[PDB]
Amino acid sequence: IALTSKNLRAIEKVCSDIMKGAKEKNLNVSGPVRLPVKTLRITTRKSPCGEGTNTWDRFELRIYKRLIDLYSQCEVVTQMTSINIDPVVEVEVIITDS
Amino acid sequence: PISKKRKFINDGVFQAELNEFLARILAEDGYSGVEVRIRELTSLVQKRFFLCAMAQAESLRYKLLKGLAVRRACYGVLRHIMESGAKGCEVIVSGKLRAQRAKSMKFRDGYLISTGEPSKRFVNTATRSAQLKQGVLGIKVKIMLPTSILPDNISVL
Amino acid sequence: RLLEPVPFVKTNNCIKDVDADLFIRSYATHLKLHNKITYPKWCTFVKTGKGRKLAPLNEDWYFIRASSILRRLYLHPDIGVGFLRRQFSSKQRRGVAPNHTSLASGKILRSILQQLENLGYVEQNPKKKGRRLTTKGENAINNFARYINKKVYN
Amino acid sequence: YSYIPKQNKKLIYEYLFKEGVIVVEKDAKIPRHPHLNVPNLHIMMTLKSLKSRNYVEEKYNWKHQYFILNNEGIEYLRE
Amino acid sequence: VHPKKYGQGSRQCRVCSNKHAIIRKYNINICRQCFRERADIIGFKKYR
Amino acid sequence: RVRTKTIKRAARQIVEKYYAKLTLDFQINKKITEEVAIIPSKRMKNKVAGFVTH
Amino acid sequence: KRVQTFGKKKTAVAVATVTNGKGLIKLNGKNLDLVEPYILKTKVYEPLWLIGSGKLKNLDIRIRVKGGGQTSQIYAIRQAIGKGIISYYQKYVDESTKKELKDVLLRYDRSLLVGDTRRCEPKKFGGKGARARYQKSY
RNA sequence: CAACACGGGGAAACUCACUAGUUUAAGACAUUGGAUGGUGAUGCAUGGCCGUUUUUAGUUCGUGAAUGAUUUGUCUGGUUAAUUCCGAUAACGAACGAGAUCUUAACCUGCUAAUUAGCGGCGAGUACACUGUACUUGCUGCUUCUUAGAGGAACAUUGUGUGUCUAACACAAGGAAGUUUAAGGCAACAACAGGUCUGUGAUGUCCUUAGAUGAACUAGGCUGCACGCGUGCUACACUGAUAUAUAUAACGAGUAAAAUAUGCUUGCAUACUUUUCCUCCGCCGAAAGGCGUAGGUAAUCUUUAUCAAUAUAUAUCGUGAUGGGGAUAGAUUAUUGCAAUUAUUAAUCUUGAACGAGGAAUGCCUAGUAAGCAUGAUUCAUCAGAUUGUGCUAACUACGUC
Repeated sequence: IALTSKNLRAIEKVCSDIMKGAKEKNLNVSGPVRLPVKTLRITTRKSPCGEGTNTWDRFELRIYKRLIDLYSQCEVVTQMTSINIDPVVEVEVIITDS
Repeated sequence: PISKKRKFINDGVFQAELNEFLARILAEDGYSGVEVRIRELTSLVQKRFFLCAMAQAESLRYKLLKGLAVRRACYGVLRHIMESGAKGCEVIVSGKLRAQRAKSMKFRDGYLISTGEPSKRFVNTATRSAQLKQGVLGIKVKIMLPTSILPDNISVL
Repeated sequence: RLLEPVPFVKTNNCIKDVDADLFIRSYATHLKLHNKITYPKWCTFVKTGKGRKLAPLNEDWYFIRASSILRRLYLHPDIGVGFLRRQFSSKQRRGVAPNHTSLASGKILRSILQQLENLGYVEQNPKKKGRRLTTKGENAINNFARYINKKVYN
Repeated sequence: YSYIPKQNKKLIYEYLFKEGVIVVEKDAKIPRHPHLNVPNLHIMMTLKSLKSRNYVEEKYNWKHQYFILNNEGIEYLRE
Repeated sequence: VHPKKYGQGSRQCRVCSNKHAIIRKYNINICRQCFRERADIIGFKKYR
Repeated sequence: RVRTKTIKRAARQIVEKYYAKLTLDFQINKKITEEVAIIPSKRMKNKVAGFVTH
Repeated sequence: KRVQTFGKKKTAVAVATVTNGKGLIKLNGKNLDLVEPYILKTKVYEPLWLIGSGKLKNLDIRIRVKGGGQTSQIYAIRQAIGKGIISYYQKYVDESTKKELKDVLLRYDRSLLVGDTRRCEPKKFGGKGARARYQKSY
């Protein structure tokens, strides 16, 4: 199960909750793998008309990807993930062996 | 499908477009952000896809439009913010002030920090353009509210 | 320098025993002796990069380039044409502008690669993409490596 | 010729009446429109006429107009 | 009318329809003068 | 180097209400200061621990 | 069987893997010989000579180096060799002997034991360099 | 200063506000009034946003006290990154700024973790010569390296000098780090008639609004050249060029039109399938490039456990404007685009200028910096001698003073 957000706190919170949830229904999980951070990097001149000093600032929109994965049937993992979510975290499920 | 970088930025643009649209309409009570009177707003948004600083600033610009004297109006708005539990507030009105030479007037009370991450986290700001017949006046309201944890204490019983 | 009093145990069997340049020049001389390859035609009029603006000056160059290709093949068995172009890449003088990188001549590289495939010392893998050496190619390189290793030793 | 776009005008009024709101691009330079068959020029001209006669209220944002239909326009179209 | 599926007149700011200074990075079509207003609400943070 | 009024303010409150708690060692004073006072940053808490040790 | 230690200058990182063996030393796909510049070869032979090769012939060494350029990599390799010698002598030989050995190395220099602290200062607007500016004029 | 590679303003058209000219209603509302649009006039009417003042260290209030403006606090002195602290002190108590504070990078995790990262383990070969070394194909206990979270770690620690012996400084030792560990982000009080109404559906007034100063179309122009100044690039060579060879890196970035088919006379009419951004790979092309197709919504494929160039090695010049140098010019075949001509851009051959180390002047810089060498991104239908990042090669010289 892959968890994406641009909200740092919300992805972090949900990860601990889904792990806690997994042990409740005693599922076999691999420990959460935090995937390389993707940044939307914008280098902007501060002056709006470009007059005066050559002032530049670097803006970052940093998107968080994380993976936790499970050896289970599809039905338990999909039902548990579907109930446990918080709205700003975008979740995708990945199918696994019996 | 599209990349995560594209997806989240397009979401950001949509959120931005909605927020500026909401802010232009805004009257009685502050807008709530995206859902992830109301009938009309919902219907427009579905069609497209198929106390606080901004409120106080908007209230103040409304009083200015009503033609009231600046000192009484600004103090009243500042007072309501301080009284309702702000630990600082700063209000600036820039432009004519019904004169032929432009000027500004600042009305600040409380501590009103400008520095470090407590300022960025806990100071909320709003800018409003007030149209008269001599042109346009700029209102800036800034409210400090740290009331997560407070910036300065030595924390002993 | 040419003979060294090393503080460690060398392998004495493979391409990392021998100096890369000495291997390339010696093996190229062996390839010429053998009569393994020919230019052909169009390859007579080359320059390795566009900005070189001279023929390769050391006269034994074609066999050297071929030999250099064979050493890289032993190192990486996943190689294709673009890898050779980048490997042999250099800077290109832009005149009244700073230098920038420019890929080596691709037809001569393709010609050597294909000709070696036809002569059986390299083999295209279409699944798990790229030319590798054949075991016969590897054995010949290892035999030459042992021969050179013997020559440095005595 | 200039043309008078009576069929388009009537269709736009029907669309307006049914919905009670309309969300469209302000510009008329581009012809093709994606949410209804009629080109953008027809919609812009008709909305301008409706705005002056005040059957519709504009809110506006980023070259979209955000028009809400008043009660008087509902009464006119029905009969 | 003249072909504009390429070149300067094919593109303009989403916010204000500017004919110059458009940031096309990450394919959002906003001019820098607009962008500094909205970058916080779009999501961007600054550090350097 | 030098230490500010806030660092001094916390240190001054210490000793006044915790005179006999302190010891010569800096690490134990760091623990005592952390136990007595909630200081939000490690750098700031270490600085206060340092000044209390001074 | 096997112990691992490392070296780090600038971008470069060299991990050195020290196994029980017979005196082979490797650098990724290469023998230790194939450094190329005589000066920088001599720098990585240096700690081997300061201990003596008759104290190193019961172990085989393979090193894996990623990042940086040649001069930075050779210092990372020398650190990795230093720490490699030391980790074998702590894990297989004798901790007191390892401290004695570490002292000899350390007196010679601290550079193999503790890596270079230098790291790049990032470019700013208004000049090619970090602090340096394009020419001012009047 | 704080103009002059500045207007993110790298202009064939579009662009453009200009010039030569051509069009149009998209003129709401009730002939006509009336207004709607305007990179029009006005930044010395203005809003916003930014530059400066000033990135140094400054500013203010409450109460008390000293015709009044005012002053004190907010200071003889010590000390400091610093109105930082001590200390004295008609003041005592504050608030802002400073500092603290946010993002990296530095060190340490017998803790947190293994996917789309590695390692071992083990089957299978090919070499070496083994009850081990080297190299590739098949399967699957470790987490050091790769990634990314939480948490630790420096406080002037200890010693010794100097110091109100306080605040604190100096030296040595310890230590990953001792200057606040290094770099940014951050940006008071109050201004300037600083810049921008050529970004805005921010905007007053004034102009304009039908042989329009609006929208749009066709050329031409923004770059022409007796001449003057900025800023960069390339050079002026043997500590080098020339030809071969060895070594190696980090940041990135990667969704309404084309093709194919049918009916009619290149053109017209219609359908339908996918082309669309990165390019591996395989053939063909000196070279540019062409054709065939694969993998990629991305730690996975392009491609980055290897993508670079100076370095450095062997050769060739043997020092002579020289084979340094590539101005200036001619013939080409390509690539993008409707259009390439005022060399668009590209390569091949040829053409082979100045420049002999730079006056008066003046720039930047103290440690991975300065300098040299590259290279990603931005504009982009098309293009770096630009800007902005990123790496590598790794100096000198004080280490202070007015």
